[PDB]
Amino acid sequence: MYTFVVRDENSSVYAEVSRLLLATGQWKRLRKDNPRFNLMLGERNRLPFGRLGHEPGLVQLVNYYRGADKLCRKASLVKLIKTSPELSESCTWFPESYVIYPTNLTDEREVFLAAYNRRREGREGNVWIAKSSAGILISSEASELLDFIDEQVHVIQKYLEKPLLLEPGHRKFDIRSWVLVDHLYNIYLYREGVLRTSSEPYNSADKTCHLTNHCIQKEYSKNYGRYEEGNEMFFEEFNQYLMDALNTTLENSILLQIKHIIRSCLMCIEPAISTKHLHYQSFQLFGFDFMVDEELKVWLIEVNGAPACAQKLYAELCQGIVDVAISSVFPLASIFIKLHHHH
Amino acid sequence: MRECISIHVGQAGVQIGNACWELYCLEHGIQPDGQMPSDKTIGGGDDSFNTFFSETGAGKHVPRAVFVDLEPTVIDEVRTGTYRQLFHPEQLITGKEDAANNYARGHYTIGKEIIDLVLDRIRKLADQCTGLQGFLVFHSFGGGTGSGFTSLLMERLSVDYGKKSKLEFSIYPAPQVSTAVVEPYNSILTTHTTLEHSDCAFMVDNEAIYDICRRNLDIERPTYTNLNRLISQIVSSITASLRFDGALNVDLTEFQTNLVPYPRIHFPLATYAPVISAEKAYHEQLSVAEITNACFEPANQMVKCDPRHGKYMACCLLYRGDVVPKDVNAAIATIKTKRSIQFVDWCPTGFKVGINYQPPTVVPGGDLAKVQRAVCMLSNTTAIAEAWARLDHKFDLMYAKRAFVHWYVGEGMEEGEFSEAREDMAALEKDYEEVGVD
Amino acid sequence: REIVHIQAGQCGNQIGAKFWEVISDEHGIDPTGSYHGDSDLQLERINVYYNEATGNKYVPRAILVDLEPGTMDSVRSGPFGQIFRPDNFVFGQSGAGNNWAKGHYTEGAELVDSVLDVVRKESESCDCLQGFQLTHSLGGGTGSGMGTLLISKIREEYPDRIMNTFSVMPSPKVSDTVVEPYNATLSVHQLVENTDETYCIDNEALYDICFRTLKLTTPTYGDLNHLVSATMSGVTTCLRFPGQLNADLRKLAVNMVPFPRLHFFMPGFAPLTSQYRALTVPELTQQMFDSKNMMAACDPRHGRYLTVAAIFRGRMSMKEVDEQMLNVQNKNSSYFVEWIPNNVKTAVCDIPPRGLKMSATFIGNSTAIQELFKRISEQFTAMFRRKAFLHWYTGEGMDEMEFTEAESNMNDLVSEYQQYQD
Amino acid sequence: MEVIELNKCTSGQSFEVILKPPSDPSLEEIQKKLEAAEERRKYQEAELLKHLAE
Ligand SMILES: Nc1nc2c(ncn2[C@@H]2O[C@H](COP(=O)(O)OP(=O)(O)OP(=O)(O)O)[C@@H](O)[C@H]2O)c(=O)[nH]1
Ligand SMILES: Nc1ncnc2c1ncn2[C@@H]1O[C@H](COP(=O)(O)OP(=O)(O)CP(=O)(O)O)[C@@H](O)[C@H]1O
Ligand SMILES: Nc1nc2c(ncn2[C@@H]2O[C@H](COP(=O)(O)OP(=O)(O)O)[C@@H](O)[C@H]2O)c(=O)[nH]1
Ligand SMILES: [Ca+2]
Ligand SMILES: [Ca+2]
Ligand SMILES: [Mg+2]
Ligand SMILES: [Mg+2]
Ligand SMILES: [Mg+2]
Repeated sequence: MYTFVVRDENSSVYAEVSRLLLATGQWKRLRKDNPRFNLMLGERNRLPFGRLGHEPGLVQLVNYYRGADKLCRKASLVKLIKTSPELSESCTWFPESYVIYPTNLTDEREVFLAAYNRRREGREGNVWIAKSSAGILISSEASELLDFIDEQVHVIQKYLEKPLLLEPGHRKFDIRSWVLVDHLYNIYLYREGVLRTSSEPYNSADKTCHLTNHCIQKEYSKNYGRYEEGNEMFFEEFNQYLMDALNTTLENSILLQIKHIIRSCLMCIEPAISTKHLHYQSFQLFGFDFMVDEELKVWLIEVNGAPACAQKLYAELCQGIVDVAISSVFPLASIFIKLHHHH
Repeated sequence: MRECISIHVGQAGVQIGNACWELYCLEHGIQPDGQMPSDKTIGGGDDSFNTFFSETGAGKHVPRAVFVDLEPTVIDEVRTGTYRQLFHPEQLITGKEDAANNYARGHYTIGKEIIDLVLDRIRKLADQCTGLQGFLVFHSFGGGTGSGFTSLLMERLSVDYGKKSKLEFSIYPAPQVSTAVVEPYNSILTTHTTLEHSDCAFMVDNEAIYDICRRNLDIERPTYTNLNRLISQIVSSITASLRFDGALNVDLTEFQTNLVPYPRIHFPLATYAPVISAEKAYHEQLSVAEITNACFEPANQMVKCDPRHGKYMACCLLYRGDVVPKDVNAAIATIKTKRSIQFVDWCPTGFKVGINYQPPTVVPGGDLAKVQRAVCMLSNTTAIAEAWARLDHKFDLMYAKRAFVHWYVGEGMEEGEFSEAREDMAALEKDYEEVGVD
Repeated sequence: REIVHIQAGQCGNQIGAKFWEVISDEHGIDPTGSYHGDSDLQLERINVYYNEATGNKYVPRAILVDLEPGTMDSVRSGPFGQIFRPDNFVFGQSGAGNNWAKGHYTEGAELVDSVLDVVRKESESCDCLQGFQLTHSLGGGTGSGMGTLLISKIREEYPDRIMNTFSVMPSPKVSDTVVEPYNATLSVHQLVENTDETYCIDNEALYDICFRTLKLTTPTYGDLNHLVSATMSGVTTCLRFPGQLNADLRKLAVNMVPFPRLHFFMPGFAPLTSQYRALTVPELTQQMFDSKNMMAACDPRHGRYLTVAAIFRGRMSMKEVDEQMLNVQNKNSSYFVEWIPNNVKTAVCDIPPRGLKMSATFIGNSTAIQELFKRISEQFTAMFRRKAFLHWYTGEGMDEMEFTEAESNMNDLVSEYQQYQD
Repeated sequence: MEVIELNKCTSGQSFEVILKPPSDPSLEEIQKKLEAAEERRKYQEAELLKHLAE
């Protein structure tokens, strides 16, 4: 009989994990402020890691990696990629980004304008995007981007002006992959991803066809749900499209780059978040987001620390979380692809 | 030469001082009867070991220590122990009724009846000092005497010795060996009133010492004797520079300078390695790189915390044994490229290294094995604030219901001193977060 | 650090006599006072309950009080009767007639000053007096009425000493008179104010344990007193042997009493066998926390533990003791209040009691003890609403107002236990 | 990687290696608080003895 607490009610993923643990008959849920737990489904903000691992006779486990926000914040991800030698200043799979602080507050304003003038001097695609962790503007003029941020920390990166467009539709999309890292820092990639597609035709010259967010496609888009159900294309249908249209497969053309990016990001921060010799153990489910261009090259957009799964994949993924991340520590009485690496 | 006076308060303070002075004598070659054959200067001297020992005409080397316990059962063991001849009865102060794990009882009720006696016995040892550095206070957080009387002693010591430094060796409470439920109360009550009176405090979480004895010494149920022999090794490494020739941490002022840039943030983290069991017949001797790499493993620290998520303000490496400066720099360079060591932007990213060629001394028949080299790292990291967060949480749980508070009010203490102490700890936690987090 | 023992009334003396019989065997003291033991741990803390006299004789620091000479004449003629100090026998002749008023106001007031002179003589020779322990029943007249009178006057003379009591709760299952709920309600209010620790020993639980568990079809008071003997020995183990946890009366009160009026403990003992089988440490702990092995006749699953004090006696794995104790807390953490962290404290003694390789004693401060006070209050009101049997008390000078206040003082105590149960 | 202030002797040596440059109450007040707590004990004890006197 194991015990666990719940400190995040808004978690749609671990609400199902908490439901499955109780269904096994070998897990008993406690109050959210009870310290005698084996597992903590902690909160997003200000998780008390300092109080974990100090209960005698209790192996404690938490569903978040302390220090993983270095990878799941817009400003932190750009700073991590430029400064880490493992990722280097020259990164092929990450769009050229810059950290810009508002003028009412290090900053990279003078460095961002240097590469912008190079793209103005030589006739190239000079369309950028501004965003933050908290409102997005896509303007080819640097003055409209800088004036917009001044109106919290933001990041400006190169906007992929030649994205891979699905037919019929001639539309943008992005790929969400769910990655689970257990206490042993094994990297498991869920075999099932989703293509969050746009329903409007991509117009290179209104931010509906340019943004593939689910909330924007359900409110501002007009052809929502026309081509695929809920603007979500799974890997089986997408693999068939690549074979019919581009004479290639999802594994070779895209999935190899995706698995390479996931390994590089997590191996980089491994010495800083690893709970290998720590008094408590940590696992965490991640949501990697990718953009594919017409050259079939995969780019990393952002990483999510508290991701929400797809509706069809909740049952299978949450069951896989219990198997390799929970029952591997607390045994009772594969849907993942392991990404091997040198620990 | 400048003398240092040790003060041992409460059961934990006395029994730890009993183990440190035992280890001090084995290092300096002092025999239980106070005789020291290697000391050629009979009856006096200004050597580096005289900072901890006085000398009599007969040649006895008397420790500059004072033992204070509110009940006589523990110090009576020192009066009849193996080293009963080191100390004279003036150094051993005992009452008849302990503070009963009540801070207010040891600070106000019983501490008042004996505070003027202790200071008079401390003044007798200060009158034998040509240049007193300061005091080293050994006490526990959870005990009524270790917390209640110590804070009252630290207040009076600042009045009688304002220009002197005061260092603490504190025992953080751990339920696996704790004897009272209200120890979170006593720990925060005594940290509040002593914070402005301590220049540098070395916390020792009994939880960490307990597991180090279980993990690295194969001890099933560690006793106080097991814990205190390991603690004395850490204390001996910290005080080795005051008792031996050298140039790093040569006086008490150098501890505050090299480890405490901010006065309130004066709780350095101590990490010690290697801890080898004497029951193992043959063990592979660890190198300089291997024992320096162990200083950044949380399983070897005196307080379990994660220095990866916290910035550094200082770092000392105190080596004892076959260590040369070339091997140290080779270890630091390798560690810097494979570890997460972040300093605050207003401090240099560097290490102060101290090497003593004499390897660590082990108590004969003890649990620790003889090693060829060992290192104790003193790092002032903001990650040690996790210990305050754990303690402040247990305080808030009980105080929300005013549990056990009547025991403290019944001894003349006001209820407002509880919240006044917790508000100070809330400020202490906030001071760490401004320095260690972005 | 010495403890002055007092036993008042028939139940107080017959229980106290067996208690001194049990612990004298554990410390190697014969019925004549001579020590004949083989371990130094028997004498290391012998001064807590025994005075050293001439010829290396150990005289118990006990005072025997009663309003009748009957029970004390049986103790003096008992097995360990010749060990008690003859001057410490203070007794009247009239009796209390199962009347709280006779013991507290009339017959006992005539004798209380005689007792306090012996109490004072014993305390004057104490190097460091911890406090007092009193054995008595709450349903009678002397132990209940005069017992609480002694507690009130001792606190006036020794205000900074710990007051400890072993109080036996009356039950209709083991009832002498119908006025027992009157005496208990009057005495419980005195115990709420003037004691630091009270071990609630319910005669209903002692009967059910003798009948259901020990398979004794017709239990006697002697059978019931056997359970109190083994329980009193276990709860005092930390006081009579060298140890770190709850070594004296005051430190026990600090770890067990979070609020000054909630100091009524549920004692428990394990094992309870009808017998040569060895008992493993996991079995000792499961029975120790079981409702069937506790003396208060309350269900802990109906309340929450504020503090718990556990004592294991015998040669056993102290590592395995820690694992089992952590297992009960981690698998039943809903019954321990979460606003008192680490409220369970475990001590280990090497010397087991007589006839057992290893045993375990439970001391719990649970909010389920309100079931005992609710029960007494229900039996009290059933008679008081008709003023029944009050003439026995008003004839001694009492007024109906004092009963109404005692009724309200216990309903407040019950309400205070319910406050911290939620 | 700079090593500065090397001091050697017979019993050992000490130095410093840098990797990167940066980027009280009086006795009068104490006696008052100590005697104020003793006064609150005498008041609480006198109120107890007065309660017992009733
Ligand atoms: N490391 C170590 N810790 C100890 C030792 N003795 C007690 N402790 C710890 O100290 C805390 C209690 O403090 P004590 O020193 O026993 O109490 P005290 O200072 O004598 O004060 P009183 O309440 O008056 O007895 C507990 O949490 C113990 O875990 C010891 O010898 N070594
Ligand atoms: N540099 C770039 N080039 C091309 N398209 C981009 C881009 N940056 C963002 N986008 C598009 O804009 C959308 C918003 O991306 P972003 O990840 O910043 O939003 P978000 O974090 O609020 C939603 P989620 O939590 O699901 O990742 C993406 O779906 C992507 O399609
Ligand atoms: N366990 C136990 N209970 C007793 C004993 N004698 C009396 N009682 C209980 O105590 C109550 C009677 O109290 P009693 O001893 O006669 O009071 P006294 O007048 O002061 O002696 C009844 O409720 C009995 O159940 C005894 O020897 N053992
Ligand atoms: Ca000399
Ligand atoms: Ca008369
Ligand atoms: Mg996001
Ligand atoms: Mg003590
Ligand atoms: Mg009777």
